[PDB]
Amino acid sequence: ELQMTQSPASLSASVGETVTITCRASENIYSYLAWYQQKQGKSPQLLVYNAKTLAEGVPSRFSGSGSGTQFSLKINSLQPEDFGSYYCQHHYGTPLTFGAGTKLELKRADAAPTVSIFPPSSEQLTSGGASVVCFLNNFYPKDINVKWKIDGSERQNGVLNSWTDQDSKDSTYSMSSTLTLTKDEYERHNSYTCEATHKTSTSPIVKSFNRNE
Amino acid sequence: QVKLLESGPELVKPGASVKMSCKASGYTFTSYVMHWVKQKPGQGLEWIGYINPYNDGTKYNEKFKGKATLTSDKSSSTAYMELSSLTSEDSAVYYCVRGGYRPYYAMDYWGQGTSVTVSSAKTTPPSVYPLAPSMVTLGCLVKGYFPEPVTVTWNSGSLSSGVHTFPAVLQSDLYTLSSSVTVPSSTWPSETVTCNVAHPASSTKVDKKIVPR
Repeated sequence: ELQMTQSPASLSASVGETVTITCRASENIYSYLAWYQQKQGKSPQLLVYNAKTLAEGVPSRFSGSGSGTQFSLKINSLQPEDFGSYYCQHHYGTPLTFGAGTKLELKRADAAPTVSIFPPSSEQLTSGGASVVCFLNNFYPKDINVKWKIDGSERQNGVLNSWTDQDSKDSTYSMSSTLTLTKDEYERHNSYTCEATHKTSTSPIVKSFNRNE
Repeated sequence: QVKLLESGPELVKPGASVKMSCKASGYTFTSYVMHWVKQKPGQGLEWIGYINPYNDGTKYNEKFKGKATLTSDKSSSTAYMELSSLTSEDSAVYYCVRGGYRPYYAMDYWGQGTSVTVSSAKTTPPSVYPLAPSMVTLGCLVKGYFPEPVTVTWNSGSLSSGVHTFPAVLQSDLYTLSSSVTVPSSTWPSETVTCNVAHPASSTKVDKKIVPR
């Protein structure tokens, strides 16, 4: 079939900065390429069709170019609203194939997390389970490691982790880390330790509590 | 205004089938083709095929041939897509999209999309457990619900700023998610803090007050 290779997958940049997204067709598609923008949780929006014509409303800072097999989308002087994802698509003939997509994110300075640890809730305890939660809030970049420790021994089993999308106000990320045990296993120990390792420091930020306090 | 209106979310068992709808208004339904696009969570856009409402003609993406059937009803300005022998890999948001009218048909109008979860897992409400310890970070833990999504607020949107509501993770065929709220130390617990959790599939609304232990 027809193949569209879009690059890159992810890209980061600052406001006022100019970036370029590339799209390659595996066959001469004359000039029948379109671009779309889609933000977290919204439906996609047409930006450019016929390879370089802007849709109505589309800011002038956006700019399509190319022919045959080589296409690119230039966004000049990025603005806050511009951050989100982009897709190319061949649009006059079947198959109307989409590129894989480019995610475009905002740059800011490295930022240490605000870490919080929470003990299993008594209500959860009556249900037979015990979840220890620990929030690592507003940090940059996205890469971070969390290590769980019970009476000072690492623990990997029963750890679920979840990261938010880029924050739209301050550009940080937030991760949530959950260690799940039963009320028994849990009741059988005292020290519960959340350790956060991040390029922002050499010492992991340790947060802890003692079950009997 | 041209407007496309899609059917509400679906929870189907594997091996079964689903049929979705797209009501079109604000233009001559028969004059523009109707495309269908698949998007799995966190993933790209994928073209399925399209129906021409005027002559009932269809063109499909090879891959969805004999997975998706497209139809339309002239009298009621309505477009339909049925998906058969449903597998987990069919769990995805599905869009209907109007086809341009040029010259070269650029996809211009997207509906809100229809979410389909293909699971044997069954509708289940969440348990909502509190998370208590110049700022304080409180939490709320939403455990063991199905399917997605759930909505969280704090104080019915009184507290909008300083909230992190993390993406759900599949915890043993059921979903788990958490939510954090940061507020001024002096305000709590004098001012009450409450997480309002809603799980529309189960028509359940939950309201935990965060009690200082």
